[PDB]
Formats: sequence, C-alpha cells, structure tokens
Amino acid sequence: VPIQKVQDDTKTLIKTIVTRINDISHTQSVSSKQKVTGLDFIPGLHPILTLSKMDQTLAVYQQILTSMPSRNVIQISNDLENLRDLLHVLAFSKSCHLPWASGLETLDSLGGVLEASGYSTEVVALSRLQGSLQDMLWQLDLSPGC
Amino acid sequence: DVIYFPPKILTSVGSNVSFHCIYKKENKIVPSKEIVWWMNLAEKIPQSQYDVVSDHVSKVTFFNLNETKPRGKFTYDAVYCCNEHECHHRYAELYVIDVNINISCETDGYLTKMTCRWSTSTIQSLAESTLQLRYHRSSLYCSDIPSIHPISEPKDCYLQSDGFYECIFQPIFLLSGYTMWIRINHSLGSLDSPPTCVLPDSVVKPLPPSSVKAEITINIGLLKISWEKPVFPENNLQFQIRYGLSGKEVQWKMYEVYDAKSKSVSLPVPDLCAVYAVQVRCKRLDGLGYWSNWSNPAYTVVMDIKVPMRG
Amino acid sequence: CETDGYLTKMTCRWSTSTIQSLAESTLQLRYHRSSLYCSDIPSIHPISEPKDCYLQSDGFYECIFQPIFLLSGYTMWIRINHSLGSLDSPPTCVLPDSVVKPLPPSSVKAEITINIGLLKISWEKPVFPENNLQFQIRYGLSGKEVQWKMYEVYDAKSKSVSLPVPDLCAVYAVQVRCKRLDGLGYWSNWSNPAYTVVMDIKVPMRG
Ligand SMILES: *[C@@H]1O[C@H](CO[C@@H]2O[C@@H](C)[C@@H](O)[C@@H](O)[C@@H]2O)[C@@H](O[C@@H]2O[C@H](CO)[C@@H](O[C@@H]3O[C@H](CO)[C@@H](O)[C@H](O)[C@@H]3O)[C@H](O)[C@H]2NC(C)=O)[C@H](O)[C@H]1NC(C)=O
Ligand SMILES: *[C@@H]1O[C@H](CO)[C@@H](O)[C@H](O)[C@H]1NC(C)=O
Ligand SMILES: *[C@@H]1O[C@H](CO)[C@@H](O)[C@H](O)[C@H]1NC(C)=O
Ligand SMILES: *[C@@H]1O[C@H](CO)[C@@H](O)[C@H](O)[C@H]1NC(C)=O
Ligand SMILES: *[C@@H]1O[C@H](CO)[C@@H](O)[C@H](O)[C@H]1NC(C)=O
Ligand SMILES: *[C@@H]1O[C@H](CO)[C@@H](O)[C@H](O)[C@H]1NC(C)=O
Repeated sequence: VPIQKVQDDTKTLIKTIVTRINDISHTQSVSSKQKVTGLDFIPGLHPILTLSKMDQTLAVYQQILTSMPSRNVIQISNDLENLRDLLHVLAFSKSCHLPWASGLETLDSLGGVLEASGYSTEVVALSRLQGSLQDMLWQLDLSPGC
Repeated sequence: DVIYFPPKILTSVGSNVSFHCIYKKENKIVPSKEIVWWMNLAEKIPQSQYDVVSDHVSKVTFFNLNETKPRGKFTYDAVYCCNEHECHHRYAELYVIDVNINISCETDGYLTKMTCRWSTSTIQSLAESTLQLRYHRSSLYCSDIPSIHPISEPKDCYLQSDGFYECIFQPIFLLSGYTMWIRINHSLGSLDSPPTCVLPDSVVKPLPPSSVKAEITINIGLLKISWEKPVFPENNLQFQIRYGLSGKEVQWKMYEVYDAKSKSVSLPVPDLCAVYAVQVRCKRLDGLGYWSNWSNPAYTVVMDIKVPMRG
Repeated sequence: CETDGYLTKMTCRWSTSTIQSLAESTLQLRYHRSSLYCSDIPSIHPISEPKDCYLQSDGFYECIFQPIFLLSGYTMWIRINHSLGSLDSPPTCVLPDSVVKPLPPSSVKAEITINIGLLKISWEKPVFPENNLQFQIRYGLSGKEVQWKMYEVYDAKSKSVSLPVPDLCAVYAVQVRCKRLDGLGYWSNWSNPAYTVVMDIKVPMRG
C-alpha cells in the first residue's frame, strides 16, 4: 500500500470521527478549553508534538471511553483503534519504532469520579477528544518526527 | 468541595425554582460576589437573577422553566456553581414534567356507562413512573367555586391496543359533580394534574334515530322524509338531515331544522326520477352534548309523480 | 455488501439457496478480521469465527454486522457442510470504506435566473462520507411521462450550476444524486423532486 494512501486515510478518518462527535446531543456548544477542577487526568489543554505522546493520549482516550457503555461510544472506540493502527503504520514508515503503550496508571482514579458524576465526564471527554483530533488534523500536515 | 441544597428538584412546567451553592478552593472560601452559575455547561445564566445572601452563600432563582429534552440515557438537567476560572464536577439535578393531560367523556345513551380515557404516549418527559386516576362525587353541580379539594380515593383501569388509557365506570348519577385528575409519582417526589369536572347530564350523546323513511310526495313534487325521535334522553333537541343523489359518490347537501316538534319536512328535488339517499343526525338544542352516529342509509323507489306535460 | 450513509453497519446476502439446485446441506458464514487492509496476495485464513444469521422471504440470507471497523479488511466465505465431508467457497475481500453508498443530497431548490433566462440548481453536500464526491443532474418538463436529459458535474466545491433550457414558462423538475469521485462506491438514490414557479423572466420583446 502506497504511503500517500495512508496519509490521506488518516485525514479522512480524523474528519469522520470529528463529524461523528459533532452529532451527539450533549456537546454542541460546550467549549474545548474549559477548565474543571476534578477532571484533570483527561488529556488535552496543552498541545503535543511527538508521536509518543500522540499514542499515549490516544490510548488514554480509548481507555476512558471503554468505561462508558453508551451505544455511540463503542463506534468511536472502534474507529480510534484503527486510527492508532494507522499511526503505528505511519511511525513504521518514518523508520522509527514506537512501543505499544500500556494502561496509564492514573486512569484508576476514575472510579470515584464516574460514580459521583457522569454528565460532566461525558461532556468534557467528548469535547477534549474533538479538540485533540482537530489538533491532530492541523499538526499532521507538518509531518513531525517520532 | 461543593455542597448543593436542595440536591434534587421535581416541579411542574412554569414553576418557580431556587438553588444555592457553596464553593471552596485551596482551603479558602471564594466570596459570593465572584460566584456565577452555568446551565448545562453550554450557556451562562445572566447576572440579573443572581442574588447575594451572605459572604459565603449565593442563590439563584429560575423563572418559567421549560421542558427538558431527553438527551440520550440521561433525562435530567445540570446546574453548576462556578468561579470565573473553574467549575467543579458536582451538579444539582433538576427534573420537570408536564401536567396538562386532557380528559373528556360522554354519558352513553343507555345512561348506565360512562367511559373515558387518558393518553401519555405523546408525552416524553415521563418514564418508568406509575400513573393512577382520582375522582370525587359529592356536589350536585361543578364550577360553583374553586376549592382545595383534599379528599380523594383511587381507581383502576387498563391499557388498550392504543396508548389512550380507557377506563370504564359503573352506575353513575345523571345529576352530580365528578371532578377527576391524574397523579404523578417519581423517585424524587410526586405531582398531580390540574383539576377539572364533567357534568354527565350535559354530555349525553343520543342514540341514532330509527325507522327513517323517505319518499317523494305524489302530485306534489316535494321530497318528504320521515323519522322517529330518539328515546334517550328527554331534552329538547335539533335535527340535522343530510341527503343527496344516490351513487358511488354523492353530492351531499345540508339542511337543518331548529324545531323539535316537527317530525317530517318537504323539499323539492332537482331530479324527479332518480335514486336518492337520506341520512339523519341528532344533537342537543342547547349545544351541550355530542353529535350522534349516522343513521342507516334510506332509499326510495322511482315511480311516476304527475302527468307528462308534452307528448 | 453495502454500508449505509450513516456508516454504522454493514449488510449483505448470499444468493445460492434458491438459484442452485443441490439442496439439503447446512450452510454457514465465516469471517476473519485484520487490523489493516486485507493483503493483495491470495490466501485462506485457517482461523475463523462463525457468524450465524437468518433468512429473508425473498430467499436471500440477509444478515448484518452492527459494529463495523471502517478501515479493517474482511474476508468472508460460505461453508457447505455435507454428510460425507465439507467444502469451502472461494474467499473475497470487502472493505467498508470502499463500499459505503452516500445518503441522497438534501435541500434541492430550482429556479429560473432573471434577465438571463437560464436554470440554476443548488444542492447541499451530504454529511457522509467526508471524501470528495461527484454529482449528476436530471431534469425535464413536468407531466405524466417526463423526458430526462442529464448533466455531469466533476467538481467538489461547486454548490450551484447554471444551464440552458429551450423554453421558459413551462414548469421543470430536478433531482440530484451523489457518488464518490475516485470510483470505489455506489450511487446514491434520487432526492425528493423540486418544482419551480413561473416568474416574469424578461420584458416582452414585442407588442
Ligand atoms: C415566579 O416569580 C414571579 C416574580 O416576579 C418575577 O421576578 C421579577 C424580578 C421579574 O423578572 C418578573 O417579570 C418575574 O415574573 C411571580 O410573579 C410575577 O411577577 C411579575 C412582577 O413583575 C408580574 O408582572 C406584573 O404583571 C402586570 C400585569 O400583567 C404587568 O403589567 C407588570 O409588568 C408587572 O410586573 C407577573 O404578572 C407575576 N406573575 C407571573 C406569572 O409572571 C410569578 O407568578 C412566579 N411564577 C409562578 C409562581 O409560577
Ligand atoms: C422556553 O422556550 C421558549 C421557546 O423558544 C423561549 O422563548 C423561552 O425563552 C424559554 N424559556 C427558558 C427559561 O428557557
Ligand atoms: C407511587 O404513588 C404511590 C401513591 O399513589 C406512593 O405511595 C408511591 O411511593 C409512589 N412511588 C414512588 C414515589 O416511587
Ligand atoms: C356509532 O359509531 C361508533 C364508532 O363507529 C360506534 O362506537 C357506535 O357503536 C355507533 N353507534 C351505533 C351503531 O348506534
Ligand atoms: C457439519 O456437520 C457435521 C455433522 O457431522 C458437524 O459435526 C459439524 O459441526 C458441522 N459444521 C458446521 C455446521 O459448521
Ligand atoms: C436506495 O433504495 C434502495 C431500494 O432498493 C435501498 O435498498 C437503499 O438503502 C436506498 N439508499 C439509501 C442510501 O437508503
């Protein structure tokens, strides 16, 4: 498979996931830069540049979405898995090795937060994922290093 | 870090609700001057409703709340107490539902049954909540004066194929007051429907008249239609008779008599020799009641009326 | 198989139960999934997971995949499994991205340009897919039987086109459909027809 096909497929997948996120009835206008005291473990805010942090934040998003049994989150996780695989393929094409990131040790604090409140977690997670994917689309054009 | 009271609120549409909040940060209490409120984390509540009670607690009051949309699994709304920098994850739930469910029923011609119904499928603000009717029969007439009406007793009725919950009553009094309403219970509290009453005597729909007959008068040219007065009820009433030219599709026309004494009327027809169909409908003269169901179709026989003028 | 416009599921059927003659054999469907696109090289995967699924009145065994991986390769084959042995049908590659048929375009409005006497048709791109697409125009005089003369559009950012007609006053009717530009995909369905309104296009030429 030519590299250009993967390069365009990454953008198409990112746009599709962003459009899907922009369809949920909760996150039409909730802002992607809102600050919440308790919800600090959710990746976002500061931008990222390297592919290691890229896979890290994608893995944290996948794992935080896995806890939610909603119908429209399963498809987002399914697309995120393919996005991570395509990112690994691109990293291989960049002649640098990227290890399969494991479970983040800070995601176990979510047990109390999810029970205490779910609407805030839903809104913040979806908005931050959409913002991070917009940053994905903007940054991937420059083709940064591993 | 944030304590809310009251935590859960369940009111009706158009009610008037108040909330309070206490916010602490880095082991210090932010004064109530800097406290702002956010609704659904989407729009900011205007400062007009913001009021100050003390140096630590500030309260907000909503005016004329709307319905709440069903947003996925979640069915409630979130109200936040926020500093101008951050917002805590703890939110106060606010439930609201509609109570305007119509009710109406007719005193059957037998004067032995009184059945009516209440639907809730169109209403989406309620789910997993039991519903039950209440009624009361003490007054001879309703609408005398508004009353608190504390006394009530339950009832029972079942669901049909349609979502309109019909219920059947047992022997009623033709002249009595019947005030009924629906009730709401929920995990957070309970509510009730606005009261209303129906008078059985004024809501009687008469049975369709029988022995209807029509025949063109001989050597007259006037179409005379004969009927019979409905047996129940006994009040004075007006007759509407509907007729036209018999066929697969009939160009119907309308004529209406305001006298109960008359039991037959004559009217010339445009076509002298044609099949004709007539129908009879009944309603109360005073306007209180229901239109009756349509009588059986009635026809006639074509036969010569007068002498032909031209050979 | 075909993917709906919402890109949420994949549905397809196999067509051997009625057309073929040899009945009396239990049949099933096996699918295998790979993370990337399926390799161009041919091979049969030893590992498979059964996917039991039902039958339709037409005789076509319709059955669906509720969760779909958009960019992962799918290998499917039909297993005829007789009393004295078993056999496997030839495999195939199905990719969900190169299969989805888009939803019909929405908000089709047609009007006659004033002082120009031409016909202008506007359209809205469907929400999915996110790739560049191509459109097709059908129009004709309104009537019991309508004559269709078509035009092709090969642009992505063009949201409106203007084209000539021989008569002016007669009421027209337009319908649009979409299709992916590259070629891998299925044509959409015709949108709801749009109707025009007669208007004073130009001043009368002679008294
Ligand atoms: C909820 O609370 C209001 C109290 O008033 C409310 O708060 C004020 C700061 C204003 O923002 C009001 O607009 C707002 O409703 C209950 O009473 C309502 O008070 C207002 C006072 O302005 C009444 O308006 C008055 O009505 C006359 C005659 O129509 C007008 O000419 C004037 O403009 C005058 O202000 C209003 O009629 C009154 N009732 C309602 C239904 O708004 C309000 O009843 C209460 N809602 C409940 C209990 O359901
Ligand atoms: C309720 O909905 C109506 C409909 O637009 C709107 O005009 C009104 O402002 C709403 N009230 C509140 C409190 O949101
Ligand atoms: C339902 O209503 C009954 C009274 O009719 C009440 O006793 C019960 O607690 C209610 N169920 C709730 C509030 O869950
Ligand atoms: C009139 O029609 C209604 C509805 O069709 C029916 O319930 C009722 O029995 C009818 N009354 C008669 C036939 O007298
Ligand atoms: C095929 O039929 C045989 C009958 O002996 C059975 O053992 C086997 O499990 C079947 N395989 C299928 C249904 O895939
Ligand atoms: C177009 O019509 C066909 C009917 O054969 C239907 O199967 C298909 O789903 C339709 N297209 C869309 C996008 O719904």
